Amino acid sequence: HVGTFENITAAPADPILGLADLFRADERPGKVDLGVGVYKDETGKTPVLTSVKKAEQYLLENETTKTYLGLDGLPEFGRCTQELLFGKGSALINDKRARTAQTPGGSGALRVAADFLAKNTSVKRVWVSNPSWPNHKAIFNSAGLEVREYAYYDAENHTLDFDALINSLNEAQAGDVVLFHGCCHNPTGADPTLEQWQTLAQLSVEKGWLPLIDIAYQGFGRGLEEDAEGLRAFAAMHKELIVASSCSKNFGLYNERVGACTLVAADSETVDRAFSQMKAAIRANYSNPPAHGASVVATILSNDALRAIWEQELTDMRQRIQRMRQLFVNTLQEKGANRDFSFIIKQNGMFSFSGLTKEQVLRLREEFGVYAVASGRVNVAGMTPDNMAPLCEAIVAVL
Amino acid sequence: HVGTFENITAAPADPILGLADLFRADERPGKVDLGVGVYKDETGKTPVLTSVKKAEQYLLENETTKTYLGLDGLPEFGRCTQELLFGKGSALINDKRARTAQTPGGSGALRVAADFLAKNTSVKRVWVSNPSWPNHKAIFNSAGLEVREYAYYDAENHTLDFDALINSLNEAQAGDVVLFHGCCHNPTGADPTLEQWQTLAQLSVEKGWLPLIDIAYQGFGRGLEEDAEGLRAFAAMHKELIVASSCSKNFGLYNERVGACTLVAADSETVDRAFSQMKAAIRANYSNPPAHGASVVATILSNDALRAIWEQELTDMRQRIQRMRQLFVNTLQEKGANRDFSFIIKQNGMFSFSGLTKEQVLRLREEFGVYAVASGRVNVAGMTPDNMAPLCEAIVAVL
Repeated sequence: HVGTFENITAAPADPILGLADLFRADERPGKVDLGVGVYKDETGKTPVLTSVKKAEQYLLENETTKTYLGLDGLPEFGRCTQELLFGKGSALINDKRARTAQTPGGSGALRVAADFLAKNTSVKRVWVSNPSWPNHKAIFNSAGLEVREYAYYDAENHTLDFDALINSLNEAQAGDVVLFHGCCHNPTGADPTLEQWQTLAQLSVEKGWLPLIDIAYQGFGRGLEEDAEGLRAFAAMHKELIVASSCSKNFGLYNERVGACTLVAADSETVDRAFSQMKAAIRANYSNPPAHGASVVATILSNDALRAIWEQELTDMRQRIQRMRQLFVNTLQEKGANRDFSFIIKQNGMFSFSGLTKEQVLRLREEFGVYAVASGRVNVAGMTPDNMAPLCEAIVAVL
Repeated sequence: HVGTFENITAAPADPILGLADLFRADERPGKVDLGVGVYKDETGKTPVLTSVKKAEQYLLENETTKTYLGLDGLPEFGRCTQELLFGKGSALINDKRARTAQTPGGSGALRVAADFLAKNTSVKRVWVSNPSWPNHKAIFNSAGLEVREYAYYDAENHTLDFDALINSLNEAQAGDVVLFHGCCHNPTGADPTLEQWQTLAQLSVEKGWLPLIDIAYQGFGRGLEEDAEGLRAFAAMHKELIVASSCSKNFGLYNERVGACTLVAADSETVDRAFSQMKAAIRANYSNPPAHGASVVATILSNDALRAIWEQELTDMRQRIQRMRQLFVNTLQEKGANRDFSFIIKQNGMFSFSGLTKEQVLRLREEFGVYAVASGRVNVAGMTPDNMAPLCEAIVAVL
């Protein structure tokens, strides 16, 4: 009997992982990694938030059991998530039109959403932005859903090409899913204005798309409430919505896998039937979600003083990111960049497309020890007042 | 446009949940819940282990980041898992034939296995015991794999009907997966002897089955090393294996979702190829596993003092269960049960089929506040010295 595994073809190697290895082995003292995928503070660390440490001590001191949570996780975490997303006092919440399952990260929410749709609806196609967040295609394809891309970013001119966006969406059919990033578009940082969100929401009602909002950076854009405006514009207009949310970045809980899939339907009965089937999708997967991270979030948000410490931490991160965005543009100019990079100050979150070609990216690594990903995506949280000048000199030298 | 969710049908009611509802609204003081799915101590609680609390204190003091780990999770947790399963000095480990991905529970492991097999192999069917763990079917079916049942338990006579077992497996084709519970068969508590494990392993090699060992109770049967005998008998004989393991029960870490999927192939290069595609299955699912629980486990297993504490805790749980099994049988006898329940003393782990009819189970609930599931499965960890007499009196009354 030949082995069942004997003829398996290896998955292609992950280029970013190979880059990370190369960086680790790089002995040049001037190296800088702009290709990283998480937040980093001014010292180049990704620390545990003090609010999180305090919450963890509280749990250490007060938790008396690890017995299984239900399929939908910690109820208080679901309530806190819904309040963050829709606002406390939302008619949506009051009308009991929303149900939330705590999931292993926003990624887990996306997969749960995909399995639920594939098994319980006629959805056959999910639309994502160009450029896309690479993991979306893998997740949706895995449930048998086709993924198509709509027009979004004008890379030559560094804008969200809104007219191209809405025209390209004419190809989306009633009952297709259309996925939008809630704020801090990953990887461009280019977000719809509120007026644009309202136009998209109206169009979605007219065409009959089911909107899916991926929101993993609430609070990194302009603020907690402002970053939810687009989601809330959709929520005001639609009978139905799916939200895949994450606390990986805004609570710095990446590896604890804390997020949620929220369903919204026309009425309480409908969301309840749908939610019963989403629970079935969970039962066939990882069964119930990991408690530690969600418990931390609930513990922070439920307590006035702790919540205050966390919101200041979040504000700190957002403002450091905005500072590096401004310092990057100003230093490029100072170093005599032969181009305008103002689009950087107009973009939200830690990621932007630098507009560098793959050849310039390669040159940046080999010659200058400045690491970005092949697409030219840079993480501005990889920048500091101390590494900014040489990094920008390098970029100018490559233009 | 009409809604995507409107025509969704409500999932069938979850009887277990409904029984838990009933139990909670039951205001009677003599209640006894034998239907629970977790360990309970002599006071009826499911405590956090002392070794776990100590480990969590240490992580609170020491952790400086929660940034993402790789798709396979924490390397040290993977190694500690492999040691537990295969033993120190395993030729298989020495030959670099195994790879382990940390997963959200044994459930996550089983789903990761299913997706990996469906996408990368010609496996069409997974064989499971009659009866088996309730969630197996949904998990494997979700990945597109047919689930078939093999003969296992003789309910009238309370035995593992081994001849029926091996004859029923003649129907399993080369390349099919055959799933065995590693120890403490859930829900019968009836396990193969070592000799029967060896016979099964030989048949498997001759027939060309791919064995999958589902092990969630290592340490609850006879002891850590003893409970691995069956898995190791398969390991000795096979070029290929899959193990889905769980720390939910032996570490009391249920809600932290800590388990693993381990692949074994003929050699290192082959398992590398296979494991790379397993990682791809993870990436399309929840992306990376939850750190807290696995970190706790690695912390405990890597420290001699802590490990000794945990082992004593595990021994205490195993022995409380064995003692309740013995007390149950002895108390039924002296309460004049019209039947022999001696089979209970021989069985491994917290579950057995009581052999009670659904009429008797209903009557136990309605008249006596004694709760079991419809199948008559009981969890002996729901029994205590203080509740044993009234419990056995009720059972006797319904016989």
